[PDB]
Amino acid sequence: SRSKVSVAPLHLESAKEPPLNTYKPKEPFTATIVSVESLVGPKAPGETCHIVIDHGGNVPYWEGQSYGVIPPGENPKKPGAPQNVRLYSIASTRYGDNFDGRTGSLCVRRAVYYDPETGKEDPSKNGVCSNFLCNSKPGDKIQLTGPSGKIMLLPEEDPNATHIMIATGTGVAPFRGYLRRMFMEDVPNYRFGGLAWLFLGVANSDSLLYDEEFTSYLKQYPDNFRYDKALSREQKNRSGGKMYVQDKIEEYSDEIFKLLDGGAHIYFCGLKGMMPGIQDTLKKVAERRGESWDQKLAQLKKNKQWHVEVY
Ligand SMILES: Cc1cc2nc3c(=O)[nH]c(=O)nc-3n(C[C@H](O)[C@H](O)[C@H](O)COP(=O)(O)OP(=O)(O)OC[C@H]3O[C@@H](n4cnc5c(N)ncnc54)[C@H](O)[C@@H]3O)c2cc1C
Repeated sequence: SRSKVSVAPLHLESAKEPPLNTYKPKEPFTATIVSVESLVGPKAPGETCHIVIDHGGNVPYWEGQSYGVIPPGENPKKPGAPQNVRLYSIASTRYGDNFDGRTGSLCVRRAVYYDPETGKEDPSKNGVCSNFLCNSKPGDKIQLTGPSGKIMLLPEEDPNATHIMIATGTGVAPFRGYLRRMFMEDVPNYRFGGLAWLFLGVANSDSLLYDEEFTSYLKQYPDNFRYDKALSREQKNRSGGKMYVQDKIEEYSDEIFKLLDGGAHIYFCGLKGMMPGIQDTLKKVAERRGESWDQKLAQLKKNKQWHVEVY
């Protein structure tokens, strides 16, 4: 038959620039929720849900962009005004999880408030949008704006490029969309033959997102995909205790450096807190090799190989 899944409609490949701000906060598009499911097991430190939204083909986007969601209610402190937009990286390709160009998906972590001292939850302090999203049911309506963002657009000019993707938590979102486009979908004008390497840091095994899907690519494209995970509460003492994404990158430092020197693109997405550890690690690796990380970084920025979207 063939292994790549047919997608439609192919005219979504014809746009020359990505859509931007098609819908704005004062006049959002009203979309409809198709499904909401929890992505994590019982031991995860909090729920992360996968939400499929039907935009009916009216809010097209490119991989790596974000949708804005305006939760219902009035702005806590903007009397008579609407809630502010919250941005969520789109976790699906432009054809979406049903391969028909009508839906987009979000990967949303519930922001729950607990009294540090008493460990007591206080729902009045919970994050509004994230809980509204993971509480949704099929048929509920959502106000969408966007799409927004250009930083995380996938450079496709070289179908054989190297892409090293580093995520923590929900930062995996854009990468699920890149990888389906590279490996799962039958897109005639984009036939990937390079190397895609995904590093994913989470709390533990039960907190892994889309692991089954990424694991499958290992078995189908052993020569074009690599996947490494770091569980911060279930793995390895390196040069200090427990496992973070930086530790894994350290483990493969020579390869990574080699790839970066050859033109690889490198991407970071997820919680902003992941950045300092990573940068300390890269500096230390460079130093061991007798290189200046500062200079290398300036070069990667100049050549446009460095892509970061953290929040
Ligand atoms: C480009 C971009 C991409 C993003 N992509 C994703 C993504 O893919 N997935 C995702 O899950 N998130 C993503 N985010 C984050 C997302 O936009 C929201 O910031 C996040 O979901 C929390 O919004 P919320 O409305 O739930 O919380 P808000 O209601 O905005 O509250 C923010 C925080 O304040 C805490 N808080 C609220 N009130 C109080 C109080 N009174 N006292 C103490 N603490 C309080 C809340 O519990 C919460 O943690 C992204 C952000 C950006 C900028």
